[PDB]
Amino acid sequence: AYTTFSQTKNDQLKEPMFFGQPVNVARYDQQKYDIFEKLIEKQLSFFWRPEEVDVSRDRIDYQALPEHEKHIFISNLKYQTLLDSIQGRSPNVALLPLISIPELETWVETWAFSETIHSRSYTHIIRNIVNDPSVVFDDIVTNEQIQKRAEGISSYYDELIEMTSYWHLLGEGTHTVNGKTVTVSLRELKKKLYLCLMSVNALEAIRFYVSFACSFAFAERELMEGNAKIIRLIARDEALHLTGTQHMLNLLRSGADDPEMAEIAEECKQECYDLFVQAAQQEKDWADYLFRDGSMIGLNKDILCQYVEYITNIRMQAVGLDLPFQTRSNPIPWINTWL
Amino acid sequence: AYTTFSQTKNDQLKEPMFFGQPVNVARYDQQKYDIFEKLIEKQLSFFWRPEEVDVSRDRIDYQALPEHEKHIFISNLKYQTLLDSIQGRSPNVALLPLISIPELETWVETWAFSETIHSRSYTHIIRNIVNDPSVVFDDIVTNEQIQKRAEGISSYYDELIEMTSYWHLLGEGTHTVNGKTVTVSLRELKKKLYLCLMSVNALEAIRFYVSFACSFAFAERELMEGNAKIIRLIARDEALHLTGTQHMLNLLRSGADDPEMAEIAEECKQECYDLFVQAAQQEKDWADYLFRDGSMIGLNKDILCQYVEYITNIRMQAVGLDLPFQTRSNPIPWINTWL
Ligand SMILES: [Fe+3]
Ligand SMILES: [Fe+3]
Ligand SMILES: [Fe+3]
Ligand SMILES: [Fe+3]
Repeated sequence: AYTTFSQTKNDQLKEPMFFGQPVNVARYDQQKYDIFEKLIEKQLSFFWRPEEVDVSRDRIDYQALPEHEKHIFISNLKYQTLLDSIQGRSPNVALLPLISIPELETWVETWAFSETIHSRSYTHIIRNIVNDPSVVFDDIVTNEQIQKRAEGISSYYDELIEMTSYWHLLGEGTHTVNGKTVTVSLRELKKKLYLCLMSVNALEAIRFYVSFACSFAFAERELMEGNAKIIRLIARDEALHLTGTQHMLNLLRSGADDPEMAEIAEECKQECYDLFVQAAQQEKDWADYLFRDGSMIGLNKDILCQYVEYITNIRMQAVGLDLPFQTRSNPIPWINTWL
Repeated sequence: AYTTFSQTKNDQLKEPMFFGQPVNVARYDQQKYDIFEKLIEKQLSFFWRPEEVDVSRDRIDYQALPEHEKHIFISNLKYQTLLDSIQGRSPNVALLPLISIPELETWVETWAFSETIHSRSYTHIIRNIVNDPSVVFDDIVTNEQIQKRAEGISSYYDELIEMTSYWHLLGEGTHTVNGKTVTVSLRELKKKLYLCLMSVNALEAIRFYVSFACSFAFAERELMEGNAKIIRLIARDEALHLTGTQHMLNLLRSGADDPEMAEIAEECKQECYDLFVQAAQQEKDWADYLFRDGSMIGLNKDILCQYVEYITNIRMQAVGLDLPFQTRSNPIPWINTWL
């Protein structure tokens, strides 16, 4: 069913965002949703290379950090690398096969490209602060606390792609596979898409900004400044990324794109809320691991958990969800200088 | 079977290029094949925006062209747009799911990103030379001569992806689907990959350079100079693209990556040769359409067909194939100024 160039001459302005006729001609003179066009332009205007940031000073800082402050910084840096390793590949393998409008197709691909620059910047930092980078990269796969968030986040992607395959190959209806019962449903497939986008919105808008705060806390003490300068560029990119998933969710929810999405977006509003909750608690439990051996000036388990609730409320309000925590003010306002 | 983050701690240096364990951690301190790393760096170093090229002068040239010279330029520009519309999305949807080494995964994604810039540049040109861009973009889908090359090139992609889905969901062996006989084979799946890469190598290394010559022929007469300046940047990118598919083919063929690929690369050497032949003839027949209503100073059906054979020999020699045409010198040496 899927084609890398659909031969039908369709009006791309009336196609839905997802599950419509796959995009054939890539044109940029017209947009159904002009937000994705200007996200492309903003992201292109922000193009930066990791190597233009001097991280050479961060080796001295890192060796001077006490062992627990090393553990805080390295554990936070490894989580960032795991996160954008998944964000490097997943938007292309998962969203691209489903897009039916050209402006969104290009943004998803530009979005994923920006994540490879983020991934390369993490290598740049690691190479310049530790003696053996292999130890860092290998722990990312074999860290018990890291594998928890890793397999949960990827499942929203994998379940979408595996069901994408059943749909492109069979279509709707109940099918038989070696005697097994396979019932492919379009509503169930787009149910897995909406949830996936909700998960990715929490990843970029909530989980990553927890790490930014941890990275800038070192910057506030005038430590790991090369690292912080890079995170400043990552953060400015992340703002575009969460904005994109925000409009995608709101447009599908409003029924203007797909009216069938409106009913599905309400039917799964509970599990969307519950997803953001589990993500927030997972980040709280992560702070217990970060400060397992102690804390540092400007950041501890308590202060960070307040920033989790603070940012979680904001992001959930922008996607039309109810707030799960007390409406409180910013516990670390110094972070706004870096954003 | 596919996962956006494989949880096994594997030595990414010993993984094959394709069909191995999917990449988990994205690291850039080490490379199995360092060619893909330096292709990433070169492509990043070439980053350019379509809008920094002044095409405003090309509207006057285009309106001054006689009707057949309009037809030559517009037909060539539409083919370029069709070509890079497919190259915008296909490398991500088709190759990325199969890559098992991080340096190749990122290059495929950077490669596809550069193609979106190419696609955006074609819109930039079209917007500035014609009154109604819709007529141009709509003909790309509904052009009898364009649909010929369109459905042929995409088939190498689509057949690979559709079989990718059967393999990730079932694995090797014979399966039953609603009573139908489905026999998934790993050798057959990687047979469709090698051929696909051969097709994409001809696309970028042979078909596109036929269009470059047509575009620079206007530049030689001092016409459509904004257009030509952009094609200069496209061409410099295309050289990296064909180089990447060249190493991918040679490495698989040599058996150093996958020894099983070596035997398959020889077993399908005939259909690889035949594929490059059909592509060359398709480009020749295209020149009959380009110069259907007449020719122009510096380029006609005869001269272009000589450049087809000339470039086809070179590209086939670099992928270890036999030469199908007479070994002759460059018929349009002025093109080297633009490359
Ligand atoms: Fe990122
Ligand atoms: Fe991001
Ligand atoms: Fe291109
Ligand atoms: Fe290319």
